[PDB]
Amino acid sequence: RRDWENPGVTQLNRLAAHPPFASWRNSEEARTDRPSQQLRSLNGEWRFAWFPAPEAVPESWLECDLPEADTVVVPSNWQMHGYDAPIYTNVTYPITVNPPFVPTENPTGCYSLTFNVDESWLQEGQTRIIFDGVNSAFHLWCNGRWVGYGQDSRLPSEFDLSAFLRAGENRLAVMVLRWSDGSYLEDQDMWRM
Amino acid sequence: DEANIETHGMVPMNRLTDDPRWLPAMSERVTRMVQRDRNHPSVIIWSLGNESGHGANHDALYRWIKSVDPSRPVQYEGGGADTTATDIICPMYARVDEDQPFPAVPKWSIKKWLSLPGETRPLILCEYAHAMGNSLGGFAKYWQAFRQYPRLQGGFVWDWVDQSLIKYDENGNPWSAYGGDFGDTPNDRQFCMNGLVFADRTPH
Amino acid sequence: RRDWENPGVTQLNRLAAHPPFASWRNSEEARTDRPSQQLRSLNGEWRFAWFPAPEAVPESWLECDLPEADTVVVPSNWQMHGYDAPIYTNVTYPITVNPPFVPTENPTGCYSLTFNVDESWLQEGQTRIIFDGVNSAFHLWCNGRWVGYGQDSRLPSEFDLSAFLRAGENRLAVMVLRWSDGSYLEDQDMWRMSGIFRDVSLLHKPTTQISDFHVATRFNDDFSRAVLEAEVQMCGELRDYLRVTVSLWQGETQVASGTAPFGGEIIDERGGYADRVTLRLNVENPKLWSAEIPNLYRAVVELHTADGTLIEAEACDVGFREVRIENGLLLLNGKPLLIRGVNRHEHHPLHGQVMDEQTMVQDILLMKQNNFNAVRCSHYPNHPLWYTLCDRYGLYVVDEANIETHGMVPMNRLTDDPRWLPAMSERVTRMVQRDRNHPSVIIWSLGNESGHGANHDALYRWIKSVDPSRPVQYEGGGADTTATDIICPMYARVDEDQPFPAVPKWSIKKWLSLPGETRPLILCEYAHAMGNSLGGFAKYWQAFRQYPRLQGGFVWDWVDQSLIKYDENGNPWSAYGGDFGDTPNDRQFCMNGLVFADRTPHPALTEAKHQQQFFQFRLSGQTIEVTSEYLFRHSDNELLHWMVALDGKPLASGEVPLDVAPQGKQLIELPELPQPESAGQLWLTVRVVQPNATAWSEAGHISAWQQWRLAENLSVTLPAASHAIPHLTTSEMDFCIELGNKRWQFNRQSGFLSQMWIGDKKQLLTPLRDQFTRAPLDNDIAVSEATRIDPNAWVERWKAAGHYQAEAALLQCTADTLADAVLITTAHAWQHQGKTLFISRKTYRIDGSGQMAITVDVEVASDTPHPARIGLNCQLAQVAERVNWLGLGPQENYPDRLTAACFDRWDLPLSDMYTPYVFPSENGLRCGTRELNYGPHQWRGDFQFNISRYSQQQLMETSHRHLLHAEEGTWLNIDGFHMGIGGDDSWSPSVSAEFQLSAGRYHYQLVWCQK
Ligand SMILES: CC(C)S[C@@H]1O[C@H](CO)[C@H](O)[C@H](O)[C@H]1O
Ligand SMILES: CC(C)S[C@@H]1O[C@H](CO)[C@H](O)[C@H](O)[C@H]1O
Ligand SMILES: [Mg+2]
Ligand SMILES: [Mg+2]
Ligand SMILES: [Mg+2]
Ligand SMILES: [Mg+2]
Ligand SMILES: [Mg+2]
Ligand SMILES: [Mg+2]
Ligand SMILES: [Mg+2]
Ligand SMILES: [Mg+2]
Ligand code: NA
Ligand code: NA
Ligand code: NA
Ligand code: NA
Ligand code: NA
Ligand code: NA
Repeated sequence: RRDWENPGVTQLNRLAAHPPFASWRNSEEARTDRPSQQLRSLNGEWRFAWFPAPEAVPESWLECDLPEADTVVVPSNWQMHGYDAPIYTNVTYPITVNPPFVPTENPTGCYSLTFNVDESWLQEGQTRIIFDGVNSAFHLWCNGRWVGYGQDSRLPSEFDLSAFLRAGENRLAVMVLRWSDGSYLEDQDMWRM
Repeated sequence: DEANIETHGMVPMNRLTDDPRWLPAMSERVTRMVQRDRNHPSVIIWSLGNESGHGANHDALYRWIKSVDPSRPVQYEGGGADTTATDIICPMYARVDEDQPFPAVPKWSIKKWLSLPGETRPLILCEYAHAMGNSLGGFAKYWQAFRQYPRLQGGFVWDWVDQSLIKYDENGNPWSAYGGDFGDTPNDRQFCMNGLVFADRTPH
Repeated sequence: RRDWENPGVTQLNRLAAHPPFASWRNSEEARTDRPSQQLRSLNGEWRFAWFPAPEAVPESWLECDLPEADTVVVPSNWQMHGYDAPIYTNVTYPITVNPPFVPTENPTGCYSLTFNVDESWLQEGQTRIIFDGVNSAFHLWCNGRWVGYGQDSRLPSEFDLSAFLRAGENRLAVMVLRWSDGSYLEDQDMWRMSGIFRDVSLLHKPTTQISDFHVATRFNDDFSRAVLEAEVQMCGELRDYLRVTVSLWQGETQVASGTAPFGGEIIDERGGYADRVTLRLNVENPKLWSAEIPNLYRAVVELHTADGTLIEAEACDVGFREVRIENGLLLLNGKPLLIRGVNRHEHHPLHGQVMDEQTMVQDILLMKQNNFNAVRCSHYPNHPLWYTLCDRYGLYVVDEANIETHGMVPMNRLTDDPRWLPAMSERVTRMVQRDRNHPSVIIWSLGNESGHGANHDALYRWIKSVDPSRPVQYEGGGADTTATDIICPMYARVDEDQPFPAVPKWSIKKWLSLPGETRPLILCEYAHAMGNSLGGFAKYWQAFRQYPRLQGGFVWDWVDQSLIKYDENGNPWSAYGGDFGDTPNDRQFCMNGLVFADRTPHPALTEAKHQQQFFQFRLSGQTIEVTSEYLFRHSDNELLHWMVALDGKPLASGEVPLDVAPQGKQLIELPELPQPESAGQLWLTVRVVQPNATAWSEAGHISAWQQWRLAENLSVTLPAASHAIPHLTTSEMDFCIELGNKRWQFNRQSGFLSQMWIGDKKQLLTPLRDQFTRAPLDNDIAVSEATRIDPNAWVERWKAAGHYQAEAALLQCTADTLADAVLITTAHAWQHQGKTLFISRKTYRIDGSGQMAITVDVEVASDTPHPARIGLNCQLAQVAERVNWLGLGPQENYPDRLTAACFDRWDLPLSDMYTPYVFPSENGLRCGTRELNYGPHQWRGDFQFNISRYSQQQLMETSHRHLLHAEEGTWLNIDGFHMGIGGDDSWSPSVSAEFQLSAGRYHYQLVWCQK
């Protein structure tokens, strides 16, 4: 559906926004702002592959790692890893002004991660994923199944993965678009990454 | 705390912000920020975004926040720095004594701005003293005015740190790069370095 | 994708909203508002198939017609074709509340149409399809290719089909979902139906086109000068040779015209709109628009080239008027309005929610004829033609966004939620974009019964910012929130407060003066006209006229939402909630109108007409002072007719021309009042008559009336020497009286007049007995229910007290002979669970003249609920053609709803004495009657009465009027006193104290004699 060229679609299946949570299961920990066993970081080494347009991404990637991919640290801006150039423009948009469309050549970063989930997390309750910043829009898949979509590169996008994970290893697939209708609202005088 | 909404390159600047079809998208940028950050005491003022002109979408959103969170003023500089979508006169680069009477969106001397007919709001520059390179000349003139005039309550210098990026030479030595150094074009060259400090935090 | 369960997706590929377009290619056709060849109707016969859920729709349908489909007319509501049941639910959602999901079993209407498209429409320009109304959401395909999706059942959804059509035959496929996330914002109190219920059209526009236009009119201080400002926007390639001309016409006279190339003034640091232009036209001494005189001009907007070639033209009717709130008063053209309004849903008894011009005109005419000057679009934007009619006939309109979430708990659950902001914003913004050029719209409303949430505040400011020309109102959350410029409560009473927590409904007089309050107050709904209702209506009007800031209200509501059903024999009858097997439902709550579904008036309508009159009168001596409540016009189509009568007999009358300026006064001296020959009360009646026909009335229309008693000369003339003396015969069981050919029989064990004969003919089917109850009105029932009794309702109070079960117990039954008459004396008690409820003491005196004087003195225990009536009743053996009385009439009237009735001698056929309210109840009373004639009988006194073929017992046992059967004879209820009917609301006790029978002891007397 080209959700990234439609300002009427800024997200799909995204959870409501709310103040920082950690779901402590010990009140003392909450008092002192100690790390919470219920809030896990997925930061570190992920798999990534760069494509010139979303149309160039292979279906295979939904189910298995692309052997071509590289291993890189997340969080990161892919420009800083050399995959494409960062652009420094002040006022003038970096893409042609023709809202809400974007260029056909739209750099797409395919990120993926294989990670473990303990059954305890799945026997009871809700397991959600939190992406604190994704620039500029993206689709998310979990174990090959599509989960949702998000825009606004500067606020967290959260999705309920409860029904998508299984105990043990799991695989996330995140397709990140460089430009989207959200870019029309992101013309700050700064490097475009 | 400011909404991630900036449509500077549009012509005119409020093309999208005056368009109801863009109300939803804008609305999520403002509402999701308030829902996320409203319990932090350090946040004292909400901003509707930056350089996106003044459109009806701004008015709607300014009201939304006033309704949901009366505890903090709302400001917005677009459209002249003193529109109906701002509780604070918050110009960018208005001078101390010299007027710059641009049509539609003049930048009055800050001392004069406070007293235009019917005006009563406080004035805090959202951006002033553009610290690009060897700059900050006339800084003391702002400070003297801030101290003399009750309603001149200060401002936010533009800006903290140079947005220079590191590149490596043929010899592998690093060097500070700016607009156009990545093959990027068009680009705005050195305009990305306006800070009081170098990208590594050494002070200018 | 399931876009119908995602409030974040309210449409896909839908074009921007804009004012009504026709793409004329000739300016004169645009000026005259003639049919445009570029705007085609696709209404007529379509193909349709009903499915239980979208999942059952076969894919073949996208490409070809399903053979099982039927051919039906569009627009239509598929329920009105019998595919599924329409449901009548008031507050409770018709689907489980689980936002944003809808049931899986979701009735889906598959509509399709095979139609031709001319190559000329495709060779150049843009061809779009416009659906003015689709309930509640839909997907569109064209020639098997998907086009887009849309929600909001009350505004048009348009899609560009240029790239999907081919010259010749084409096929459209529309899959309409009964339920969608949109339904959560469509919980209005009305039948829940579905379908393509408003027009379907194809519009051809040039590639370079007018894409929007806004017209504003500002004035100098005394309205003697105006500036017409028309902002025009374009779509397409900008070219220096393009031009816009806006011309203004007053009939055939060109008043003004201006032309300019595109390119607006500088807006900000980035410039201005190169694709827009504003034309400014000066108008001297404009003819102003109001509901009083709806003067209109025509604005024509031409997009053309420099050389003069026209590209296209758009146009609208313009009314020069200013609406502002100042100093706490709503002003129109600088004068404070008095809104004589009504809420009007779009409803037809045969077509459901589909509207037609004929019906709209009929409504407007009846409205105007009944002295209404305003209408609230409860509770969604109306069919487009409605606005055009209001502009031209002259009605002030409140345009209201299609947002109602009454069923949520609490009411603002969705409106205070940011996630619902987008969906709500579209309902408001798209309405304003469509209707902002209509002069008849004077106030915008944010919707209805959706609590008060931050989304309202956001949208209130949006509107204030885009269109400063009209106030914004909204009742939710307590009627006086930060989202409304007008205090606009629903069912707040005149003097009585109802202090509900959080959202109290203060007396309207008190509300105005609460600490810090300064706004005007106009009720968005009041005087709920459900069944026999409108009691206390004059109390509102008296307050409106006395308090400047009380600026009127919108009665609830115009027309009963009954639907037609056919019985076994194919005969039609009026159905309400539950009548389609819909459950749960809200039964008769869908019928609250001043008129029946077919436009015939209910009696209440006349009370509204009289209290909403535009002339007030006072009497002093032979001086009648007429005051005009018009703000703008002189009384140039009015004469005053006066007539003086003695107890119904005309003595004199005359006519005087009315010449009163707006807000002025006129004194008329009546000529010397020749005495009169006879005892009796003289009565003066005046009527305002319009000699000339108008766009909304025929010559001779009566627009106002008033009465006064003049002198009275009490009869001091002692009767005469009775020709004879009646004889009394006593027996163990009875007291019989004989006089000439007449006989009266009193049963000694019951203590009532059980029979009366004229010659050998019995006149009674049931004895004459006291009656203290009435077949409960809708207002008496209120929300009480069988499966859930409301103990506070009047009907339940009376039931519980034993009023409908109490049986008469004899205390005394004696007979005495006097010199020229026989006197029967009786006493009875009515008791229940050993308590004495009522005691009735009577005397019957039968004299040589054959007149039977009945005296009745009743005691009502102070602790029993005040009774519905204190009267007598009986079933007469005969049936007669007419009913003739000297009392108030001619129509039905009750104590708290009798201002419109006039004291005179009325004569109607018996059936007119029965009011066919769909849900039967006590009805047809006439009060203030001094003489009643039926067949050979005459009753004299000062009483209220009803007479019909239906016993109260029947009326109370019967749910629908079509199931009533004439009983033998005629049931006559003659009351000394009758309780008010109430109506401030119909879900709580609403009869004012002053109309309750709480005096404890009552006396009344009547004379029954033969004619
Ligand atoms: C250069 C002006 C027209 S825009 C000016 O440019 C600056 C460059 O650092 C900053 O981005 C300012 O916020 C902006 O107002
Ligand atoms: C019955 C009340 C609690 S709600 C009451 O119901 C009416 C029934 O006609 C109307 O719909 C009013 O708008 C609504 O307030
Ligand atoms: Mg999008
Ligand atoms: Mg632990
Ligand atoms: Mg496994
Ligand atoms: Mg900028
Ligand atoms: Mg350059
Ligand atoms: Mg939806
Ligand atoms: Mg309701
Ligand atoms: Mg029910
Ligand atoms: Na100061
Ligand atoms: Na800069
Ligand atoms: Na008034
Ligand atoms: Na109703
Ligand atoms: Na006249
Ligand atoms: Na009944």
